[PDB]
Amino acid sequence: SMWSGMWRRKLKKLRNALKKKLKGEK
Repeated sequence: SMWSGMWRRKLKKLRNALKKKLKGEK
């Protein structure tokens, strides 16, 4: 595989983090 076992959760984490950064914090 090209992707590690963790992938979707990493994308979820990325999304969450991006939204956090985009919004502010809360």
